[PDB]
Amino acid sequence: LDQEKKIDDDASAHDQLLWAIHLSGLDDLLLFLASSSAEEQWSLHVLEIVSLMFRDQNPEQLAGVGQGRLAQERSADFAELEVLRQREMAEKKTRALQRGNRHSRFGGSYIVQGLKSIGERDLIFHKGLHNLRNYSSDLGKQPKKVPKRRQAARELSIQRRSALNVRLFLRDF
Amino acid sequence: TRHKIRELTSSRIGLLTRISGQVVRTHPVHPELVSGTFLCLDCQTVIRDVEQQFKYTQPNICRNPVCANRRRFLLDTNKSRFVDFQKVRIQETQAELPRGSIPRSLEVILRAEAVESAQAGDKCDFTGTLIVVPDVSKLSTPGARAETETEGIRGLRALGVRDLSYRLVFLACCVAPTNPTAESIKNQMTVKEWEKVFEMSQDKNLYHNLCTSLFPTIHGNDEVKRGVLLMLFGGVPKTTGEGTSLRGDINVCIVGDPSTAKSQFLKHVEEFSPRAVYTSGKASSAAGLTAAVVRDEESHEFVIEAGALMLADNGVCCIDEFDKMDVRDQVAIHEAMEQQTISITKAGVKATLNARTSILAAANPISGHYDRSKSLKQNINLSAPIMSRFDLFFILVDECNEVTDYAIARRIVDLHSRIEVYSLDDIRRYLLFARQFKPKIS
Amino acid sequence: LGQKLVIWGTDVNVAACKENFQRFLQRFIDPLTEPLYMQRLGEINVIGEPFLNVNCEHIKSFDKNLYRQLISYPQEVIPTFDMAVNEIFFDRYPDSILEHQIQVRPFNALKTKNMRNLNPEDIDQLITISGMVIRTSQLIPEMQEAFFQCQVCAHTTRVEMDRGRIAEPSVCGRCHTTHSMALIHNRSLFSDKQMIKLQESPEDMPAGQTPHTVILFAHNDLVDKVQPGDRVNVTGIYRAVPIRVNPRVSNVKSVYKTHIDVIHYRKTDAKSEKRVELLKELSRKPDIYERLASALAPSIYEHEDIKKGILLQLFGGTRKKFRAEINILLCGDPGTSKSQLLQYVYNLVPRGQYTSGKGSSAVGLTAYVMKDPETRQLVLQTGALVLSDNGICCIDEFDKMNESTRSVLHEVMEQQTLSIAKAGIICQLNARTSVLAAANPIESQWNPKKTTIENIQLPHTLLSRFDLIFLLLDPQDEAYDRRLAHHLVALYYQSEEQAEEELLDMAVLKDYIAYAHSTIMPRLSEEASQALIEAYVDMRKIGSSRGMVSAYPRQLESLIRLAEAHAKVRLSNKVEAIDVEEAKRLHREALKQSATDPRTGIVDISILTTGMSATSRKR
DNA sequence: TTAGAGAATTGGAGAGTGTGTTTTTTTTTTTT
DNA sequence: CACACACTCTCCAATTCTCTAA
Ligand SMILES: [Zn+2]
Ligand SMILES: [Zn+2]
Repeated sequence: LDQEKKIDDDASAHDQLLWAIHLSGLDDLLLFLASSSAEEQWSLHVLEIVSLMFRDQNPEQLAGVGQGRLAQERSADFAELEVLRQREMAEKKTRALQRGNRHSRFGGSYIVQGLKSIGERDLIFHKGLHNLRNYSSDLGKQPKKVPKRRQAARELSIQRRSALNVRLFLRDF
Repeated sequence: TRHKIRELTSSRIGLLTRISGQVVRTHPVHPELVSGTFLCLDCQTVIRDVEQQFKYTQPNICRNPVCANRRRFLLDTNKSRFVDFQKVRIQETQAELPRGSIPRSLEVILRAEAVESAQAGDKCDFTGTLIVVPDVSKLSTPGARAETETEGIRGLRALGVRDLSYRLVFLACCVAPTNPTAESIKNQMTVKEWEKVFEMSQDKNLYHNLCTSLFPTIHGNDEVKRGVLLMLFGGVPKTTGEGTSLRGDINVCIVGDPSTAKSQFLKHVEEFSPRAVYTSGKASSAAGLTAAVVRDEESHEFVIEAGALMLADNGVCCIDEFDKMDVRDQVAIHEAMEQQTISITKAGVKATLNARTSILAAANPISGHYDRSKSLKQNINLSAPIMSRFDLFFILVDECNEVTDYAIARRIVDLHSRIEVYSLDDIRRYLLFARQFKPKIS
Repeated sequence: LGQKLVIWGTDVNVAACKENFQRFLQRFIDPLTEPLYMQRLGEINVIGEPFLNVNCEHIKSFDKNLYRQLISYPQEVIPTFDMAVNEIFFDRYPDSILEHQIQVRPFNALKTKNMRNLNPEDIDQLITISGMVIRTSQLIPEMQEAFFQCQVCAHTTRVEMDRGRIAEPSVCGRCHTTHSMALIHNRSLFSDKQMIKLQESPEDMPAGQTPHTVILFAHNDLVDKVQPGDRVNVTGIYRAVPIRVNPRVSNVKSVYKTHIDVIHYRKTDAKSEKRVELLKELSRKPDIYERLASALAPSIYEHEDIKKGILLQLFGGTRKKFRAEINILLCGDPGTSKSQLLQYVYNLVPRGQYTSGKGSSAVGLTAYVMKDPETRQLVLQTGALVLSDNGICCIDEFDKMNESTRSVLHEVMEQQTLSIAKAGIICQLNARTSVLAAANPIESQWNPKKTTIENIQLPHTLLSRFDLIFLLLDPQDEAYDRRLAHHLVALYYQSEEQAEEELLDMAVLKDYIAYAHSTIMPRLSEEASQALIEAYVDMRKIGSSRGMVSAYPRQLESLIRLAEAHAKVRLSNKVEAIDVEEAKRLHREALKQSATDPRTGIVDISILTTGMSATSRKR
């Protein structure tokens, strides 16, 4: 997936392989092997072939791929881009209002009289009133380096769809 | 939307933007590493598609997941990918420059197919994005060390204890002009243009039609119009068996009183034709009609400033006030007119420069008025070697005729009121088409 | 919490300061009626600008202590005032939208200090100083938010600038690889910044001292508002910063470099249908042509036709080679009125320029290429003829320009372009400039034994390009001297009422010329065409005597230009016989002044070639 | 069955080491 | 040179493995 770094429904190598299987008609032979009672020793192998055919897909999305899905997904992509962009703009404005409208080196320091520092004296704050408006006592800190044996597990896959023609073929299969 | 150079604020960073500007300097084309392919020196795995930003960056972890190496890498130049790269200095175009202000300059960077399409002096529209470029001299990396008035940022590991400044650069993805061979002609000529040039070729008395169309403001002087039209069409240049050239361009001189239409002919020719040059006999630069040698303080070294004939190479040079040259130009004109070259041999430069040019000279006779009792040789001061260069001499004399004066006044006035056989674009297309023919001699 | 905040080691409470400034905004109705700054915050809603200018005098008059706190502690107080203004701008007009938080910009109207007397006790105070800008740097991009991305796993994060430094992440939160977060420069966020070097005004200097200078820094939305050569009262914070001894070492010099963190500029030397109807009514006034020609140059005496020609030049002909720019030459002794007239008239038009024909000119006539000193890159510095592409270029001491300047000016006047092939640049710059010239005699005095071309020693190739040539020598008449002396005495006794009348005339003259340029486009009438043809044929019929040439067609084109200019003066939009007869009159008078051989009077060959017949018949 | 105390293994913070850091004369071409 | 990069080397201690009591 460094080289197959491919977008939502661009045909991956696996998609092209499945489409080649469809065009060659070997899917019909796999169906014959699974449906026929005469050669059931190959049923385990054919199960393995089918399990390797379906890897990106999940059944709930696959069963709903009607013939008119392409136009729907065009409009859905435009809507998703619109909401993503609006969300990013909102996040940008929250960050912009968090910091001040003066430049970074515009100095000035404050004392919060009612708030003890880690010592006995009151805390001296340097990042401006706009950072004090929503004050947090970990603004300047970095995260901790959790060790390797303590780190949480992560997802081995992300849901790129296969190409729509391949999705139609897989639904029919 | 087209933005001015003044509007390229930091708020424009990263946005698609269009600007207009005049190119000042163009640097050499270089290969720029877009993405490196690297070899890990202690497990021999290759890492592909290593993106670069600005400092040359080798990868910071090995692609082999169990490998501990983070510094010992070797670039594979043969399997790495490069793009053609050029940077050009532009400045504010003449229309955009504010009053009483220094011209603001900008570094544009061109890539891939755009790396030589714009040259210095051209007014060009650039489309691309304003980007920020770091002071790469301040950044140390595993690939390469640092190479060391404002403050700049601080705190990066790669930056060390130094501080990083920034500068604005316009990364141009496209460039075009702001106002715009036989294979090229055959491809460019559309069916209407083919029919037009064919009809013109079969046009009977195309001679007089083109004379009238090309010189409508001129009254009379049909012979001079015909001669200058033949100058535009020109002869066939040839090369002898011994590699020595034979001149194909003709040269035309028009002597007349300062009160006549000699300058009008030159102005019409230079307005009409492409690649042509207008100049006076006196030079508006150290170089004149021919090249001159000048120091530049960038090296304190001699180079050649080009003259009008070289700028008019493979074209037409209209030379008004032809009788009042400097001696340097007047002597070098001997070689340029016939041999179609200018052979400079001075300190720091030896060069045989090309001047394959047709010359349209305009001259003033001695004492202003052309004296018919005197010969033309007695009327002008041009030496006999110079006079032998010209293929045609034409004389314009200001007659005192009442009807001619009324006709001249009427032509000027009614032409000036009219502004609000063939168009000049049609004549341009036909002339460019016709100049590809090389007539034999029966 | 706001009430707990106090400026560091200062005992000034931030919440009290904010509420006091809100009270100032609420109550200040009396600059000499809604509050003035709430009126401005009503205006800002539709104007859309992100700033509110406020006067420190008003703050001081409202509350001495608030003004003192502002002056003493601007670094904390001005952000507090910004918060106050942004609270008020949503207390009033709560549904408004603005792209940026409002920045308050306090200023005192006059200087509080002069830059020679700045002291370390003034560090971090709010001050304002007067000065002239010497240089203005490129727009510096200054970072305000650093965007980091993991090289391994593409995880991204954003970190604010602390005090110019960056808190680099050191480990990626989504994959725990150390030293894997890389700064993506173009995904980071930047503000505008610019350096301005300010010199004290000449009048403020001590006797014979060289200028002091101070460095200014102007940030986002206030960045490019000043140019070199202008004058400003600039308000800002007097900062002092350390400078490192070497770029690779963090040791700093004990002596701190100082600069002005700019908050406000105020330029001090830069300065409708009612205008349209006033100009339209004035165009119908009787002898409006003489009225405008008399309004030109009130300090100059009696030069009626010269001023009339200058007026027609300033109006110009009809644009559409069809050069509409009228060329004028003034000719006379040194020290006479022509130089004063040029220095007056160049500032009377937009796009105008003034320069000397000598090598001491600040902006030369020829284009050239130079290394821009602040960056040491090539820049194409165009000349005055090119910078005045649609205006008047006033060339003083015209006569003694060198031969290269003569050639390039011939090129500009004939072709209306300037070609340059200097340093790899090859281009043909536009120059549709109206050349106005002032030429001296070669010797100290005019020589009536000789004509203009022989006295001034300029070529006919340049003199024939001029539409009109005028003589500015004064008569030797005692009546003329007495009238001139009375006029000069009146100039000495010029007072405020005459000054206001002259400035009113100047304002309406500028507006009239600009409007005529903007809307009027004269075109030929049939009687104009007949009159022009008749004029050229008549002035050519003079050549029947002596077999000489008495005119040439460029004279006709000059008359066309002058007639169109006169039609534009009276806003006719159609040029007719009244304009053509005035053009003929002024043109004939110009030739009478300039082309007069002393032995025979006016003769046209003097302009065509040097050495008229009475001179050339020596041989 | 679930949770706390003693022992074992490995991350990395810190110390040490090595390396890196205008102004004058003479010529040449062209400007007057 | 004395003040910064880059690398090696040392021991401290942070977290897990295994045995035991509640
Ligand atoms: Zn490796
Ligand atoms: Zn990561």
